[PDB]
Amino acid sequence: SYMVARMQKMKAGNLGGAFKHNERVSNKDINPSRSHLNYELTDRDRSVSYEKQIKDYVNENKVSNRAIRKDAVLCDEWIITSDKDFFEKLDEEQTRTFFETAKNYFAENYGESNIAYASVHLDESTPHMHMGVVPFENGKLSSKAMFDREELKHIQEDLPRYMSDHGFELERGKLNSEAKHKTVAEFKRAM
DNA sequence: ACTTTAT
DNA sequence: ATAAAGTATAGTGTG
Ligand SMILES: [Mn+2]
Ligand code: NA
Repeated sequence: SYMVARMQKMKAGNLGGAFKHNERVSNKDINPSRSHLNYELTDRDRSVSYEKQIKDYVNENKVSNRAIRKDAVLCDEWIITSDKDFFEKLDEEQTRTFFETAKNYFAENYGESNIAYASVHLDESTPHMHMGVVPFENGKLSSKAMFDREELKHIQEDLPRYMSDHGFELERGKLNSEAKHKTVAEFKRAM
C-alpha cells in the first residue's frame, strides 16, 4: 500500500468550510451513524474556529509589527491516509496509533506548536486525517519558506520510511510521479 | 522570477 | 521605496 500525504493551502476563505465540515457541524459517502466515531488529536477547543485559533496564535507570537496579509496562507492542511486494504489489517488501537505517528513526524519536523488541528475521519470511505500545520517559524508565517519544492520531495521520501520504522507497512509513492491531482469530485467520476 | 501586499 | 510572502510544488485516492 502507498502512503498518501498531500497538502492544500488554506486561507481565511476556506478555513470556515474546513471547520464546519471537519466538525460535522450531506456528502453521499458520509455515514452519519458513524460520525460520533470521528476524533480530534490536538487538545484544541471544539467551539473556537480554525481562523480564530490560528490568527490569534500567529499575532500573539510573530516577530514583525506588521499585520498578517489578507492573502496569507494561515495553514497547510495535510491529508494523511492510504488505501482501504491498508486499514483493513488494523484494529482501532492501531489505526489511532498510525495517525498519532504521522502527527508526530509533523510535530518533530515543523513544531508541536504548529499543529492547529488533527481531525480523524472514520465516517467516510477510508480512514484519513485532515491535519492543519501552521507554517510559522522564526517568528514568521510563511508557507513559502516552509513548504517549497524540495520540502515536498523530501516528505515523499522521508515520511513513508519514518512510518515503516514504527511498524507500519506502506511504501513511498512513485518518484517523479506523473500523476495530476484530481479534486475529490473529479476523482469520483474516475472511480 | 515576477506580482501583491502592507508598510 | 522596500521586502517578505503571495503564486506551485509531491504524492495517491472515493480526502
Ligand atoms: Mn474527511
Ligand atoms: Na511586477
